[PDB]
Amino acid sequence: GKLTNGALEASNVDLSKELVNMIVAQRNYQSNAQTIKTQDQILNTLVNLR
Amino acid sequence: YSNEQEQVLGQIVLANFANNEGLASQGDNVWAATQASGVALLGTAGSGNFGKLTNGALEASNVDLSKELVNMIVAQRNYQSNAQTIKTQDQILNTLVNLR
Amino acid sequence: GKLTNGALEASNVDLSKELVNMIVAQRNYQSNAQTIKTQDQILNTLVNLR
Amino acid sequence: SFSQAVSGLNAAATNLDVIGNNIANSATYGFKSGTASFADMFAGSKVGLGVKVAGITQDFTDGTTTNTGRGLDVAISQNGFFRLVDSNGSVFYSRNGQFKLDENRNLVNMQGMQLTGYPATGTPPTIQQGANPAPITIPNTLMAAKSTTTA
Amino acid sequence: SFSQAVSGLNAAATNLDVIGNNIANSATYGFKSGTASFADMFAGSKVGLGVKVAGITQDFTDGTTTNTGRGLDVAISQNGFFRLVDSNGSVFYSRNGQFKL
Amino acid sequence: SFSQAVSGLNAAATNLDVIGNNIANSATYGFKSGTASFADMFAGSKVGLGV
Repeated sequence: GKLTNGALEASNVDLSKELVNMIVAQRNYQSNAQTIKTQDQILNTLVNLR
Repeated sequence: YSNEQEQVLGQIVLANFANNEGLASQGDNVWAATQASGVALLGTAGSGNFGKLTNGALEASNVDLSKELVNMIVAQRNYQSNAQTIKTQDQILNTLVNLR
Repeated sequence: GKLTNGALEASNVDLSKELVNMIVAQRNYQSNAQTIKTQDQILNTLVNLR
Repeated sequence: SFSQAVSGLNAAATNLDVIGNNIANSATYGFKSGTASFADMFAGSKVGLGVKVAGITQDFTDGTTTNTGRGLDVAISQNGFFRLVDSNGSVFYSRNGQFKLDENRNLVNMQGMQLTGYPATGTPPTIQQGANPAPITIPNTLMAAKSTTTA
Repeated sequence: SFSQAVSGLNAAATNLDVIGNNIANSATYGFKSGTASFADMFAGSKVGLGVKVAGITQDFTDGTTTNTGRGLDVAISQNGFFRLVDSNGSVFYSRNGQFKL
Repeated sequence: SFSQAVSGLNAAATNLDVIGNNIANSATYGFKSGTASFADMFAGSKVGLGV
């Protein structure tokens, strides 16, 4: 490509889409957390029903 | 390229199975052909029953969390019901053993 | 119908009514969620009262 | 007769983990949701014995398309799998639309498996549809000049 | 069988931080957005075991050009990296258009 | 099912910037106004997927 002076490239990160990504990811994250809790609760149940 | 043209480099081949549905899950997101799947049929995008290959996109998982969380909660209750069934039998057996 | 040039049809979606639909639907959604929780709580109650 | 409860218990455990994987892998690409069937066990009695066995399945519905633009992000609609070849000479199938050119001028996933297709031949190249699904490569070498033949 | 949830949990954590770095480093120069692929783990069962592993990638799309004028602010379009050499005799590549004497 | 909203959100963002460039570059010479078409995404459902 060309090497024009008078300019810097600057990051190609788009915050209007990254914030969205983040929020969605957080929900996904929590879904995983419940999966673990679910299993934990269950195991505890089993252990104590005996 | 610089010679003012487009040339063919190759053609991506697409595969359909008899059953698609029946494939053996592997690796990362890889499937092995199986007898259940039958033998793959090869073709090109837009031909026969082979879908299109638009660029500019990834398919992404078809999992719907709004329904999976529900499934999970219900399943947990079901699970516990089974647990009580066992406990019930255990308690009973212990009862029997000790009533003598 | 007629085929006048000089124009595109554009979507027939009315945002002044869709936003309303959405808000109402959300409340309805939550009502269903409580129904499930209700049943879950109850079942858990039953299981543990023994 | 604990088996008539234990069987079920185990089946339920399996179910939960299948769900767990759907949830976790919901952030993956091309992943198709998994599930499982269940069936009644053993006869020789009016009462089912053992009780339950599980059969896991996977439902290949289409996903979405996701407004991407880097690499060779090729999505696929409806049925169809990309035909991949493992470096050890093994054929695999995948809907993993993420493709990139490696240092050998080969199209691969990540994974790392080779994307195959029909070979091109002639000048300009033509697609041998009747040929075997050769590995797709993209040379960075020069188009030779071609004399005028007609005008 | 906690691993079938934990794996995913960890993958999600990684994803979040990748996003976090894109956000933070959005104010940097020549920075290319990062992301990650994910893949299904272990067979030996109809049910995936372990479940998920992550593979980080970086998408080198062009940025913008930014009306600067001090130093040797050389931007670059399309592909291309500036070839840099570390004082210890090591070769590196960069799109860092900021140069000074 | 966030994709059915996110897709649209992104499309809207693009639209805004296209407009933004028309406005900014209104002071340029020979510049022709830009715009964009939009289309419905993915089937396999009665409900549009992706969008």
